[PDB]
Amino acid sequence: ESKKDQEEVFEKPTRETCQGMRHAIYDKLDDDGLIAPGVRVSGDDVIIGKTVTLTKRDCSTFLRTSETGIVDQVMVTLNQEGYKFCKIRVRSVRIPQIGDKFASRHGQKGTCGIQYRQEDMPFTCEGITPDIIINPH
Amino acid sequence: KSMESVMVKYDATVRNSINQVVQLRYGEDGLAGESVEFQNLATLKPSN
Amino acid sequence: RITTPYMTKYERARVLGTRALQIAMCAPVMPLLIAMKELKARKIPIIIRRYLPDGSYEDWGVDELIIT
Amino acid sequence: EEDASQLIFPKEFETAETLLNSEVHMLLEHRKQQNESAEDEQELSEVFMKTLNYTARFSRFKNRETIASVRSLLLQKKLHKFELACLANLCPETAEESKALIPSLEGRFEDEELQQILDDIQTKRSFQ
Amino acid sequence: YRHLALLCDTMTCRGHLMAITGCFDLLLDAEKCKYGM
Amino acid sequence: MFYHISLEHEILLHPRYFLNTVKQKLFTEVEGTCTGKYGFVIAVTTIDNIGAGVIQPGRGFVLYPVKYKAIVFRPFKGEVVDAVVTQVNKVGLFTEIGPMSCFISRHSIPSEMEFDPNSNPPCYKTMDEDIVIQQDDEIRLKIVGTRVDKNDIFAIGSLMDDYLGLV
Amino acid sequence: RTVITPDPNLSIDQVGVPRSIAANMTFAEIVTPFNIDRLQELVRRGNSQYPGAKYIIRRIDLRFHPKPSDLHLQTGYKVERHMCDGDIVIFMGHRVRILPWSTFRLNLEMNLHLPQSLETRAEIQELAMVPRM
Repeated sequence: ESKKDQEEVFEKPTRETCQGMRHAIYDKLDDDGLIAPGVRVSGDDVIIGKTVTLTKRDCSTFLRTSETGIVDQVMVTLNQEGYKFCKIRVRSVRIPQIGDKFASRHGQKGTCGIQYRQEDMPFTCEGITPDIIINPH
Repeated sequence: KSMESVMVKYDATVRNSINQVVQLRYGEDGLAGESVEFQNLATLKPSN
Repeated sequence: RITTPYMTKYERARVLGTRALQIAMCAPVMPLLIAMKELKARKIPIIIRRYLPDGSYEDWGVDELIIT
Repeated sequence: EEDASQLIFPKEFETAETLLNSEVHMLLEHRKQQNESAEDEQELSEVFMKTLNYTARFSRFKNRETIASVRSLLLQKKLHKFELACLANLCPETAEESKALIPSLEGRFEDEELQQILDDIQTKRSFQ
Repeated sequence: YRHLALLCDTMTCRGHLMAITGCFDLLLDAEKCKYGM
Repeated sequence: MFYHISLEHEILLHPRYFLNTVKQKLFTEVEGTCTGKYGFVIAVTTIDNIGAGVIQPGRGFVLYPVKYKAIVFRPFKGEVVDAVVTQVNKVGLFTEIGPMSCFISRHSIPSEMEFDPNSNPPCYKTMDEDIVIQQDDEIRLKIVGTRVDKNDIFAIGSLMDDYLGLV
Repeated sequence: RTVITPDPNLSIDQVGVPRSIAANMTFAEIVTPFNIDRLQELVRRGNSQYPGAKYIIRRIDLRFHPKPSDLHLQTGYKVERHMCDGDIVIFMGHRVRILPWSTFRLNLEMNLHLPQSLETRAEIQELAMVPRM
């Protein structure tokens, strides 16, 4: 937040009083314009509803990359100068899909080709089915 | 960028952007690149 | 008559690339697989205009020519 | 720079020929002959319709050789075709009125040649 | 060898060595186009 | 003015109609254009050649360069033509030389012929009451310059020389 | 733009584009008597499901407020569907088979460019398919 004189404050934009914005629904925003932790944000919905006061212009800060995680923590402090501040930590798990890159301690970085089943992974004489098969070559 | 537009025109000469003749027949006999093999002659090599 | 009596592979890209275009645009049939059959049965209403590097040209039709 | 009495007719206009209101009259009805064939067709332009009435009233000659002979007696003439438009549609009957309706005839052919040949045109006019 | 006789023949075209740093057309055949449904 | 000359033009066929189709789309398109190079287009009499149909690179439109004879109608500077009386005003006169209209400006209007509101069409008259302009008369007017308006040309009629006025 | 991953069960001139990527690209199709009875399903679904279309060049943005007065489709129009199988994309020229994850499978990153006409498609087909080079 920076007051300057066009200044801006944390708030909640109603759709038909603030200017240009997408169809990012403002359900998740609270009474003052911050998301409380424990509210699952989807791809591209408003997390901080900041408005340069002009009628007013619109300066939302979208969730980039459309990851669909969970907002985990919000702190509200002052800056160096005396202006209110906020940091937000949107967490997401990431299950290892096809693609995510693995490597041992012995060079030879590799991908993940296909994910088989315990059903299908070749079993030993004693019911061991290895987690990972690397190429001989 | 040296051979950016050296082509084979319908004379089967070898011509380019500045429309000058590079070669009169393409590759010294007109034959094409990817339809030849290695063969031997057997009149050159043996004795008299 | 100094041009080659066959069809070069660049004509066949531009014959069938355009003959299938007009058949897509509501023409009389004589889209891509339609024009493959017409060339290999030799029924196409296109005359190829081959220039020469002097400035001249020679106008060939497909039935005058040996297709691949 | 150009003017039709200054006679700047370029090479885009040098091959041209004036047409009478009667020479247009024998041809637009040949245009309508192609319209009466393939009947109940989408009709001709309204500019043609305004031209249809402009070649209707002002037909200064009627018979097929009458339109031709006045053209051919003036094709024997060495005066310009634009100045001829006046000689057979505007029709001065005297050489003085010919020099008055066309005041760009100065420094040119004689009065008697501009009188006698125009009075030959006045003999064969299709009056009605 | 055909890829060596073109590097050797674009430098030495102009008599001295230097460093470095669709022809056809189509026509619609209307006589064939009259017949054919 | 009528002149029968050569004209060069090309027709853009859509592939819905794949010779005689071309000739009847020809008379639709470019009969009646306002060209500063040749004028109005009256009619086409003769057609030289049905040219070779060149397919454009892409977009499927074949194109036929067709050469043809046609009657032009251009306004020409310095042109006295008899026209038809249609409207008379102290501002001017709006008369058609066939299909092409014309204007007669106040600098060229005679100050002798005064305005005549006595006839049921407004006109100019004399004090002799024998020369009174009626409907469908012949007026002589020079074409002094082409003033093109709404992408259409009306001529500038002049009445300041020999016989320029009423017949 | 995403990873390539190996996959020996595709005939060489094939690529596996996943459904989060082929549902953004378009191949603008022009209506024939063939597809006019086929594409109306793909107009009807819209942008909600995967086999749908974005634009109808009659230019109606058919992704929100569908307006069923303007679901007309006669020949000559241009419809911009998302993707299907069998279509041709550029590196050589692959062919889209759909294998649902997040990686471009091809029988041995890269972007993906898609041509937009039935002429420059067949230039790739008879000159630059993956077997042809």
